Amino acid sequence: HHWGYGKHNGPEHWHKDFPIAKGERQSPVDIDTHTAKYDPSLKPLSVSYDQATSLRILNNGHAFNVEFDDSQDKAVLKGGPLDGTYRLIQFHFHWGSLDGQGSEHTVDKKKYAAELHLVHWNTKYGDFGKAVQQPDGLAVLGIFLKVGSAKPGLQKVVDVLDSIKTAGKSADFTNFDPRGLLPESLDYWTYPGSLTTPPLLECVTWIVLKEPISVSSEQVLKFRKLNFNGEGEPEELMVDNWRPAQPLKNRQIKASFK
Ligand code: NA
Ligand SMILES: [Zn+2]
Repeated sequence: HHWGYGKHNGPEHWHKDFPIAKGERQSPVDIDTHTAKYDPSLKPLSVSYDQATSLRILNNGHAFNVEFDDSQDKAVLKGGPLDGTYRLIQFHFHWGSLDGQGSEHTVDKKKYAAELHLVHWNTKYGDFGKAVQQPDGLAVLGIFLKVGSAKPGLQKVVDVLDSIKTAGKSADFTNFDPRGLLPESLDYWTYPGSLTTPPLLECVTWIVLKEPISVSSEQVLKFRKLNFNGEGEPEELMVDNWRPAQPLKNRQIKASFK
């Protein structure tokens, strides 16, 4: 694709091809913890990932996605601010060239080393492509990563990255359990927003968990060895694939906790 994260095609340029970049409900945002409203009517999240079927891991030239079979209700998210059942389709990460940046959301302007996004679509719309056209079509669970102790359940992902180093490469990736990526607590903030890459559509209920997971310096190092380019093209390392925080405008971030 033409868009990317460089000097000449990065996020400050995206509005020329995708004018919704300057819309009213863009993501990510900074979560101001003292302005977020505790909402006692928000229900706990329900994460049902015991029957998840992972299929494939793909380098798509802007991140790597782990893709799941979403042809039945096997890995679903319900409850929280959601109405209805949302099926998991893929997860991916955003990360930095250094440990002090890489997350898309920030918490009181604090950046984390990386951010995991688990993407799910509302089954009332029948397929993902239809879901992205609706204001309640997607729910994305956002999880921050800080660098400290290794996360054992991430290691299977980092070990296959060698096989998808360049854009367009894919590998079989079966029997991966995404429960190994969740923090202990499911307390969260939620707001209405958008996809953070083109097409930047405003169809996302974001659910960002308060508790980060920790990963080791060696694990995040391995993300930084991937490439934005295709095989046999000049090497450009896949780092800093995050969009900066956007204006909150007329939105209220709600918290499930006090
Ligand atoms: Na994608
Ligand atoms: Zn993302």
